[PDB]
Amino acid sequence: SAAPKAGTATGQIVAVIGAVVDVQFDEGLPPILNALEVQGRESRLVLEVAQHLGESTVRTIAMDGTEGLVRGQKVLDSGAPIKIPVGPETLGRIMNVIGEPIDERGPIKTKQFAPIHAEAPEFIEMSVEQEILVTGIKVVDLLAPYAKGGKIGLFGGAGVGKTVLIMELINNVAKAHGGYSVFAGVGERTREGNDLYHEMIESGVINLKDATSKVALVYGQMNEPPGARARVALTGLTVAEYFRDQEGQDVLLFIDNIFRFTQAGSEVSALLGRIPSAVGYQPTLATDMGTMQERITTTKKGSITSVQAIYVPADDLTDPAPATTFAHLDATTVLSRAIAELGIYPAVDPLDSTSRIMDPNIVGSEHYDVARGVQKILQDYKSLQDIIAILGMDELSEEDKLTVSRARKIQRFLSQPFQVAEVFTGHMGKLVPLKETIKGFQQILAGDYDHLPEQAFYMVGPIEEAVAKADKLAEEH
Amino acid sequence: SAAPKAGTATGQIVAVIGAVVDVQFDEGLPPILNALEVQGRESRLVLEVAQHLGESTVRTIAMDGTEGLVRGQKVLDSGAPIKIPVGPETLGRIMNVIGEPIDERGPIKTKQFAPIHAEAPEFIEMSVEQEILVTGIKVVDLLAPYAKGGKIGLFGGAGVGKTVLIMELINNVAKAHGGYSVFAGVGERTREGNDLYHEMIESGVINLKDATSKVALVYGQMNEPPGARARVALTGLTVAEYFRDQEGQDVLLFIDNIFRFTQAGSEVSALLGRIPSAVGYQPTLATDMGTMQERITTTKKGSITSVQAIYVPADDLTDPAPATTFAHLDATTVLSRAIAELGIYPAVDPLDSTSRIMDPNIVGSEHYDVARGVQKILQDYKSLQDIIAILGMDELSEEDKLTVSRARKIQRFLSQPFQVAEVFTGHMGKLVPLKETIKGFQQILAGDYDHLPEQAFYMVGPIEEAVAKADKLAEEH
Amino acid sequence: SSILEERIGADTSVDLEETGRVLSIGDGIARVHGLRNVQAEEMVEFSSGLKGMSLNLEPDNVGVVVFGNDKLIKEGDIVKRTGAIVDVPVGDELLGRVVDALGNAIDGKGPVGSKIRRRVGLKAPGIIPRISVREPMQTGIKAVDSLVPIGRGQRELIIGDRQTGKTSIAIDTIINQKRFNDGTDEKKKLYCIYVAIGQKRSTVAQLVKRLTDADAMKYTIVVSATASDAAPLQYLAPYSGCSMGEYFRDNGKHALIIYDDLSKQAVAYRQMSLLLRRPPGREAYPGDVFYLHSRLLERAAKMNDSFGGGSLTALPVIETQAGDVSAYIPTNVISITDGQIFLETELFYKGIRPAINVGLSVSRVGSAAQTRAMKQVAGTMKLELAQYREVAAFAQFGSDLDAATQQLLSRGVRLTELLKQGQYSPMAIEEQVAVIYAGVRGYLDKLEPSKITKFESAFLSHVVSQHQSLLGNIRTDGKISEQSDAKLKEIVTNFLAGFEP
Ligand SMILES: Nc1ncnc2c1ncn2[C@@H]1O[C@H](COP(=O)(O)OP(=O)(O)OP(=O)(O)O)[C@@H](O)[C@H]1O
Ligand SMILES: Nc1ncnc2c1ncn2[C@@H]1O[C@H](COP(=O)(O)OP(=O)(O)O)[C@@H](O)[C@H]1O
Ligand SMILES: Nc1ncnc2c1ncn2[C@@H]1O[C@H](COP(=O)(O)OP(=O)(O)O)[C@@H](O)[C@H]1O
Ligand SMILES: [Mg+2]
Repeated sequence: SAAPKAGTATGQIVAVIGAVVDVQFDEGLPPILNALEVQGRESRLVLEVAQHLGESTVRTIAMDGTEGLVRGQKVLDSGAPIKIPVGPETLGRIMNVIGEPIDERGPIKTKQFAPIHAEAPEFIEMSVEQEILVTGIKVVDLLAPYAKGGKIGLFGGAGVGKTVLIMELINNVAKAHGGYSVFAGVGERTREGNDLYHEMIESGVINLKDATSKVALVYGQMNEPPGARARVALTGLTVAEYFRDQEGQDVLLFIDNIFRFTQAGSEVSALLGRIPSAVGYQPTLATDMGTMQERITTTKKGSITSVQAIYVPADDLTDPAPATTFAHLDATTVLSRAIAELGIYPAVDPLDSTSRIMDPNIVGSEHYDVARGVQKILQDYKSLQDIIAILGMDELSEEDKLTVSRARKIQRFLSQPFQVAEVFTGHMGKLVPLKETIKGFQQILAGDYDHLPEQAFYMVGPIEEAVAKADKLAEEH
Repeated sequence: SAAPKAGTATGQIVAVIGAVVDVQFDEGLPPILNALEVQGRESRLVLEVAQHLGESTVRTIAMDGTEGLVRGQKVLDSGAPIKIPVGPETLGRIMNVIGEPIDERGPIKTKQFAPIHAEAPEFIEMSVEQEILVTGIKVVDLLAPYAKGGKIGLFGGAGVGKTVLIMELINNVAKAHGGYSVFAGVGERTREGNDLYHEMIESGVINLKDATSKVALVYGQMNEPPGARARVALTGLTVAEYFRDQEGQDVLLFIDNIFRFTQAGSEVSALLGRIPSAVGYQPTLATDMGTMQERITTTKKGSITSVQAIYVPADDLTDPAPATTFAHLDATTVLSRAIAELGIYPAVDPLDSTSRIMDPNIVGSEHYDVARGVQKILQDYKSLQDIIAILGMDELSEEDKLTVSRARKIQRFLSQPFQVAEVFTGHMGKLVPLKETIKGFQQILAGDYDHLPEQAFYMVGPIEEAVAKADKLAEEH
Repeated sequence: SSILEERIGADTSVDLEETGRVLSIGDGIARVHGLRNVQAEEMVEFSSGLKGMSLNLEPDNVGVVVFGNDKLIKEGDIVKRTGAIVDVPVGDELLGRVVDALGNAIDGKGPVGSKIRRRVGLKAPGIIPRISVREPMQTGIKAVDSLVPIGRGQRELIIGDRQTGKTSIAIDTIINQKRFNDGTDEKKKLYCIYVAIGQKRSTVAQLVKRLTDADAMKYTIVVSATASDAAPLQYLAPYSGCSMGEYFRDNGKHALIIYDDLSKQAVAYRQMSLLLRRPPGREAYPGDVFYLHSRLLERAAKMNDSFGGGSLTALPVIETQAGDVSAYIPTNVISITDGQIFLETELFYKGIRPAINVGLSVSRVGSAAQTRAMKQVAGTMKLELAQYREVAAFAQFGSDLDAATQQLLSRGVRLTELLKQGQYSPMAIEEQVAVIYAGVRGYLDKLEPSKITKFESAFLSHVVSQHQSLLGNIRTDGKISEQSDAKLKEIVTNFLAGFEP
């Protein structure tokens, strides 16, 4: 309802220091998490309360520039978390980290607005039902599978996958899928955020005319302070929710980096009066990546086939950032920079890309066996490639020299370039939902078909092309 | 002029804690940077003001032992930075970190004294004119060249180069050069400081009789607190300056370690009430190595062909100490400890020894080409020496086996032992200003002359000696 | 801000509402008293006539970052209000000049009293104002343009270890705008804003003068935050030049801004905060190390016709420590910018200059930048080298393998001598189309290399001496012609036997 007591819910800013504005209320102390309203402004300055410091004073985490703020400025107490307009009347449109229309097409006329801080689905809300969902992407689909209400997560540092694969999945998914779609870009580029808009126009997905828009655009990025990159992923989540719950539909949700919910803490913790930790971080990263990620899940009212992305600071998986997150992704894909060199794209690596839906009952006995066998051969492969033979193959032991043909070709078959990379060489955006994955790949490991001039089968996956390439690049006389 | 207000410029020491003495003035608060005078003393105790803490109290960085100081001792406010006697009437003499005569020959009768804290040369004071200056030292001269008003800098940890090369350059330079010379030893040994004196006597440079002294000796070293090692390099700099400016001459300036200006901060920062940083350091190292080094430069009134030395803590170039400094040296020479093993001396390494005066217009097209080609062959050399062949040369690929003769001999040709190392084996102090560098070295890379029994050409550079050594150590029958 | 008649100021300071008397001070973080109505960033005035901006408004002080060394700022100094968030000078006037980093000129060329300022705190536009990066920007560095094409309105990070070429490249990319800054097509122009952060003020005078030699300085604005300058100057500077170009990115016109050493600003940022006692995080960097280099770059955006059609391309320069490009700050900066040209000292001397590590670098924005010209030629170039990193590092020990494979390796060595751009002169895009194009269309190839450079130098003289038409076809059609291909073919083929008996 948002209404205070019969006393001032107005607080006079007592201290501004970067992304933190301490406020002091004399007749109405406003709760942790409450979205506040800076008066004296020339725009919208909501400061989210964060602590209750005493001496009748809160401590808010500022949602936008704190520029020109003044020690004494009146802060307005609303009476509820930052609540965004949730509904159909916000699809196709673009919303910033508060519910303000950023795509410029004016007011978001809505029946109501949901709070961005809500109690997650309880334990008897959950649903074990793990129904499959094909993406038609070699490793990403066959190797480490996905699933309805599942959780995707890609792991690479700066530019190796993530945004690209999120657009890729958008292709193989976002375009064709019942129900709606959401995309909360957190932290990342404004460029991609714009193109993505326009691409979503050029392809209908976002239609400015009729009312045939299935996606919703919640944004909060880089040119902004941390208090906004912190909650943006929340709004794009407060969005997928209402579509599932109050409008029982199987939404999806694209978060261009969900751990941007953490950089926000790496920028607001210590400046809130906290004692640092892992690399500096916060005594919270856990509950954080926790409390939030424990929202984009299914329930006995609807499903959320969410999709996220997690950055890899200093190229260190050893960072409690991509790591702590692992335990949330119902599919893994740690893309190697050391792989990018090799061209192998997507850079999904043959070890650190797990899953919680890869049993012979859903993915397959044959397929999961060859997967195991792919990685098996791949493991002793990782060793042989260096250990024993020492770089240079050939040597002896055709058993592993077999690996040099099998595993090698395997890496290739899995290096699906796909549509999203069209801007570098306009190459055959290979895909196809399984279909003829049978026979082809199976052949390799057993030895069937495998033997064609190594790199002759590099930039293509489907075995059929081996002979269909042998003509392109031949050898004999 | 140095004179206070019509009120006490006397402050009573309120707190001594090691190299920091807080003082408290009641009727004359003395500015940041002001050199102060401890009364009640049995010598000279100048405490340089550093902060203005409030409660009418400064905070000075003590210039010498704080021993026996007492909470209440009167501190005298002079009215100006630590100002040393600058002039001709200080050449040949030896000055400590305040202008006190340390060579013992009594008063430094001078017309005036310059402040050690002065506004550096502005942007329209600068001069692009980069006129060459030969040192006659293989790598150090040919490879990474020098220049008038340039900036030398050597990078090695404890004992690999630096002091030695500073004496070396002193030989090839200091002795013969128009104008004057200065040597501010910072931090480093008192031994070297004494010998250097005496050597400067034995060779005339410093003449105690006539008045034929071209050098000036400003010292502030190890047996002292950090507040002195901090400014000593400044005085030896306040010295080179007045010779260039007010006495328009092309001075030089030898700083036995200029980053000793930084260890001083690593010893006084946090104890001044600062929050640590890189390895602990200071929120200043930057502006420090900055503000100061932005003094030993030329101008539209005179040039300073300065020479400095920068230590490599923990043998880590990765330390923001040798590093941050790089961007100041108009010539690089990171001497490798891993090189010392190999004997290669000076230990100037084939990659990390750059320059800002190595273009074919000043150093040469031929020479810069062979330099590039020396390092080129040297790079794939660094790889081959291990990668591919695996330690043991021979193998195959005479292309790189050529490198094993070329690059190897190259390393030797550049391993100029020179005069300064006379105390280990009295070896041929090779040098010579270019002269016959033509033909000789050029031959190697192309293949001309190269082939003589590897190490047969180790402790000598000039190719002529290859055959001139083949007799010393022969092989055949 | 004003004072009274009765001597030196008379009435002002009397009220801690609009003024404030310094409490403490040291290491340029004047903890000023009073200043009640100060805003959270309104740059203030000390008694010693010195600037500083109120950065930490607090219950019983304002904690100001002092602009420029301490000496004069002292416990009691009266502080005055300049009610205006961190703003600086801008306009066309600043063209052909060099100033510090707060506005005012330095190069003793007199005043540049501007009448159109520009705050630095501006927010990046957005999804809507920005359109698509089209209408590239020619550097003139063959290896760059053809290989790694830069688009207009985008951030292209140029990373490189000490002494690798990060500034020559940026000095050639700026120098190239020569012909256009007096040519016909006004839209085919470019104004540059060269910023320097850290650098010795003589390295900066090496550039101002050097550029001046090619008259480049005539159509460029250069600004400095050189070592002397207290850490804040070295901090406010990028955000100053950003507002320089924004005149152009908001007025049809366009700009090329070079942020020289954001990493050096990295070294120079952590300072200002630590001294403010804002809890340090990773390697000292104040937590918002992101918002430091994001907030900025996010301003060099492409402008749509409905918003201007202008632009601002920004290449942030970064210090590579031995080769690691993934260090905190570099990650921070490569996790934003689109396209990062890596410069490797490790290569350099080998002749491999500019030395760009394909695989650990990209144009990112895609084929959009590279005009039909490069999309006709360069389309193969970069990715040819991508996987090639293997065979180039494998052929050195190859034997009983794919005999003919030699081709894919041969397309590397020969091509190399042409891909290694390096000189104080840019090669116009239609010239790039002359030489490099000849390579992709395997014609030179087989010939024993080395003399290739003789081609990339002579071919040009050969062109302007007897082939002025060909290039014009680029200025007519705007691609390599079926006809012109035949002709260039008839010229490069002759060069095979041009040194072949
Ligand atoms: N095109 C080129 N080809 C070969 N060498 C070059 C070229 N351009 C410049 N050099 C030289 O190589 C070095 C690289 O330029 P520059 O010195 O500015 O590099 P940087 O990476 O910016 O580092 P820093 O300026 O701190 O030294 C210089 O000595 C420069 O003059
Ligand atoms: N499908 C792909 N195929 C090949 N290379 C790719 C692909 N996607 C990205 N890359 C490479 O990665 C670089 C940037 O990584 P990208 O995936 O776009 O980063 P992110 O998605 O984290 O924003 C590209 O510019 C390109 O070299
Ligand atoms: N010219 C030289 N030739 C060979 N070895 C040298 C030379 N100069 C120094 N060394 C070696 O380095 C050791 C100490 O390093 P030195 O250069 O004297 O240290 P620094 O100059 O930093 O004080 C010597 O005792 C010796 O082994
Ligand atoms: Mg440079």
